[PDB]
Amino acid sequence: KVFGRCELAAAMKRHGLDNYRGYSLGNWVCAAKFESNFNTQATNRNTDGSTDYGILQINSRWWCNDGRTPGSRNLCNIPCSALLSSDITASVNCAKKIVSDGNGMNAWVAWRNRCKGTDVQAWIRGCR
Ligand SMILES: C[C@@H](O)CN1CCN(CC(=O)O)CCN(CC(=O)O)CCN(CC(=O)O)CC1
Ligand SMILES: C[C@@H](O)CN1CCN(CC(=O)O)CCN(CC(=O)O)CCN(CC(=O)O)CC1
Ligand SMILES: [Gd]
Repeated sequence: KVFGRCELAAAMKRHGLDNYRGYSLGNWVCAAKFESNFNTQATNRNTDGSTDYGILQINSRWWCNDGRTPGSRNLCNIPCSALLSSDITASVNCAKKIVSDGNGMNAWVAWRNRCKGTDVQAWIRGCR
């Protein structure tokens, strides 16, 4: 599924991302835009053999099982394919674990480089 900006903002709000560990909703919408282009089906392979999955590009190295990242962890206890779902529940629940791990949203390279220190409110401006 390719989300609209306000559609995704509303879904992320409903699942409790707005102000989660102090990150306003616009941070999450900005991260999703540059990580996946709001596309739940986005996959990107990393040089180490791990893959990033879904709207927030969650890494199979630590967070999910794709059966092809040897000696990887599955800390969200999900098949990586569940992160490609039109329903962002799994992605959101797993993202809550990552952002909680001490590094906050710096885990998302696109957030660090393209969202951090910007007017992130702009990403939810106009949405009901
Ligand atoms: C509502 C319109 O803005 C939709 N838009 C109309 C054309 N726009 C005009 C403009 O953006 O001022 C120029 C192209 N636009 C640049 C950009 O948005 O960054 C990219 C495509 N957009 C992406 C988006 O807007 O979500 C969809 C089409
Ligand atoms: C052409 C316009 O799109 C100009 N735009 C500024 C005004 N936009 C308007 C809008 O997106 O409706 C609001 C904020 N915008 C939300 C979004 O893009 O999803 C994020 C910043 N954008 C990133 C981009 O557009 O790729 C920078 C350029
Ligand atoms: Gd924009």
